[PDB]
Amino acid sequence: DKNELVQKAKLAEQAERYDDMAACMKSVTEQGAELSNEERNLLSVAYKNVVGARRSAWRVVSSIEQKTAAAQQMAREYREKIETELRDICNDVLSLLEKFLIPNASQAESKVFYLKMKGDYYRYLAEVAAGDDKKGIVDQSQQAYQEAFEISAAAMQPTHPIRLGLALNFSVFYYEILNSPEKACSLAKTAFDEAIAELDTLSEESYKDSTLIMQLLRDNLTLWTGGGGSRRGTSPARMAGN
Amino acid sequence: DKNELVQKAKLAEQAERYDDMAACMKSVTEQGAELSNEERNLLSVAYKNVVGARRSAWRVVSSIEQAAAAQQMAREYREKIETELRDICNDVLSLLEKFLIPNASQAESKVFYLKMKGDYYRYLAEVAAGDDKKGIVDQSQQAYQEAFEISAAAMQPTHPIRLGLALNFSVFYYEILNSPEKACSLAKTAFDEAIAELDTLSEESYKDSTLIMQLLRDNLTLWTGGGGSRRGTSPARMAGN
Repeated sequence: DKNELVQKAKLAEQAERYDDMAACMKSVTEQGAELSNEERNLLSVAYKNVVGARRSAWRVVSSIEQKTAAAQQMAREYREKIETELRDICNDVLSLLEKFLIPNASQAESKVFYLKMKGDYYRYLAEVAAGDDKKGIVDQSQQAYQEAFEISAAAMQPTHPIRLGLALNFSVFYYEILNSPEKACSLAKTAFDEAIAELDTLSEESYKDSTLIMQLLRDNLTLWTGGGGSRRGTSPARMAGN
Repeated sequence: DKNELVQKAKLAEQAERYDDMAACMKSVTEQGAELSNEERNLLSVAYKNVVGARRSAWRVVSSIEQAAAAQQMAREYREKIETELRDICNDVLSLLEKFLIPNASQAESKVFYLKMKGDYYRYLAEVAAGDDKKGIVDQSQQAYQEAFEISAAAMQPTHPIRLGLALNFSVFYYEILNSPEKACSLAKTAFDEAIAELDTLSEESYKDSTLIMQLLRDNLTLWTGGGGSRRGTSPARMAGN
């Protein structure tokens, strides 16, 4: 039952049992009905955490590998184990998006959300890919983001958390996947300035959500222009509402 | 190979892959050789994190658990978490009974493992409710008492293991036995006996000891003075690398 799986997913989120949360939301998605905003946020949070554990572990192990021979081999083989899990996680999400979520999305908002998610999961694949395979992955990420960006540019107000979150993540893709920092800065700054210029369209209910992401844009711009900071930000999993 | 497993465990720790770390250290223990201090720390860290994820989730789900369908889902989720928690504790306790306690050739390692036995039965006592609770609590207390007597006879009051034992035994009295006076007494004595010999320590020994002495002091403050925060129990890595 759908309502039950959603309730179990919420409970799992509170317990920080993100594998359980992801299993619940994958089952919900596979029933083939369109997700509510709340259910999208549950799916997004679940997979962000499940993939994030591997992304974190990957950066640590990759760094250790580079720091150093038999030690270097162990670090390599452990990295590869983590990579296999990471690819499997990304493939699950991408399949859900291709098979169910994107083709059945009856609203532009949800379609943008999912096209952005497709860009994100291909981008996480691009973080670890090499050789002929990487080119294909990078092109998939870019195509998904570009389609999301065009739909959002005509459907959504500049203050819309999804539009902001997409701008943030697409900017990061330019910066670190394409190694295009000027383009990354231009995209982020444009999105920030358009939101400022159309603050009249930012509902009171959306203020907290939208301004959080405006802050992430600013902080990435501070980092990228030499004003300091920690690791660049990407979008929260829960961009708008509950 | 033991050296390889240990190197994999250290890598896992860096990655925060605690299931991997615990699998490595379980395999090491099962080869039947005594652990080094470093290996004990790896074992202890691995299982602290593996069980800890369940202890936190259990407290959240229990709290939420205070409509029929909703109540049942919460209960059944709690029970699933409890089953994982018991399975984790049973693995640890089995390793302790089969390999670590009977092979421990020094007082420090013997106390470390008897404390760990007390700890994992204590984690069982946090969730147990029925005929088996009495059994579980008695096992925790007996393991702690034996650790306490050995460490009182054989180890210096500044020893991070002796201090960590005092901390955890104090918490056992406070929250498992509902004996705050005794919990207080135990912690305060351990703190005071360590204060008297702090001048004797190296810089690195001072750091380790004072970290646990701070946890003792914080629990004493919390318990006598009041406060909302969660009491401290011992770090998994008490002394050294």
